[PDB]
Amino acid sequence: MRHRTLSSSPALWASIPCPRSELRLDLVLASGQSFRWKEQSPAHWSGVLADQVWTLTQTEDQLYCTVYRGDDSQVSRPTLEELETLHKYFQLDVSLAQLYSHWASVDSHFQRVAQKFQGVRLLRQDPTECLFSFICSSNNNIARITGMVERLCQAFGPRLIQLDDVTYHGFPNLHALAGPEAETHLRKLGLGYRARYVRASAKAILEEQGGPAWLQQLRVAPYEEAHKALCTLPGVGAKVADCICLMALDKPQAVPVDVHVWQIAHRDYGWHPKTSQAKGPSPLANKELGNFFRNLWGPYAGWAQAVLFSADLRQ
Ligand SMILES: NCCc1c(-c2cccnc2)[nH]c2ccc(O)cc12
Ligand code: NI
Repeated sequence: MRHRTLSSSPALWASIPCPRSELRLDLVLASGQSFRWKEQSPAHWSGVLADQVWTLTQTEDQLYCTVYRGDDSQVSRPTLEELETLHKYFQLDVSLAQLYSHWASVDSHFQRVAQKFQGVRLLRQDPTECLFSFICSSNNNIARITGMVERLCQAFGPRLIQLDDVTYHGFPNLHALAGPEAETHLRKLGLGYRARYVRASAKAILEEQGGPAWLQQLRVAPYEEAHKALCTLPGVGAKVADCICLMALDKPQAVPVDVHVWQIAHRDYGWHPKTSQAKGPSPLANKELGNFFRNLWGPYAGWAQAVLFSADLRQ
């Protein structure tokens, strides 16, 4: 079986009304939110959503998708429920154009960036996948995380399907990452020190918190409670926790503060720590800077900063 194109097999694709100002696949799918999408052919993005593989492409006004179900399921267009899953994945109920104008109303820097970089929105990811992805993110770039995640999924998760030479796996369950040889194997897969955090966090969630239902509870808890709970996990501090809050636990106000956000705040906003005394990063000054951004942009500050990240990844 081959990766589909809109030309190859137009009968297997469905469409979701979606303007380019609401979503640009190319500024979202490989801009360091999910690490599981790859443009296997030009303008066609393939990756795994929940134990199914999808290919996505778009026109100026339409999002086209096709689904591969794997197990000798006779090929067919996406069902309604599968299309709802995708609609919810891209959080398309939320108007990005209205958010853009609201941020721009208070921020002339954002206003200039947003001209060129429209359609940057936040995926709504599976908490398990997002958590271990961002554990892998420490001192790491998107390309290297992407490989670590692909090798992790091939080694520990269920095979779904092969298309061309790419074999697609589901993200593993916690119990699979918690096992006695897991760290050893994960070091063999190139994760380094991060192998220890992966295994230890899997074991902590399972044994201390009662399994992945805990992550669903964090999704309904308040931002501040979810963040703090995540920071109890091995390898998860304020930055990683804010990533997971923003991207998987429905906390749009979470602003992950790292060196890159510091540089943006200083360079582009002229920000310096007020209350804090540190000239540079510190847990307190990092907290202060996240508060600065929420004060500026509002309850969707995490989405705003995502535009600036995506913008910066493009030269
Ligand atoms: N300030 C950037 C933090 C960050 C994001 C991110 C993407 C979109 C929204 N918010 C944060 N993705 C990453 C991937 C690797 C990495 O080393 C850092 C990041
Ligand atoms: Ni200065």
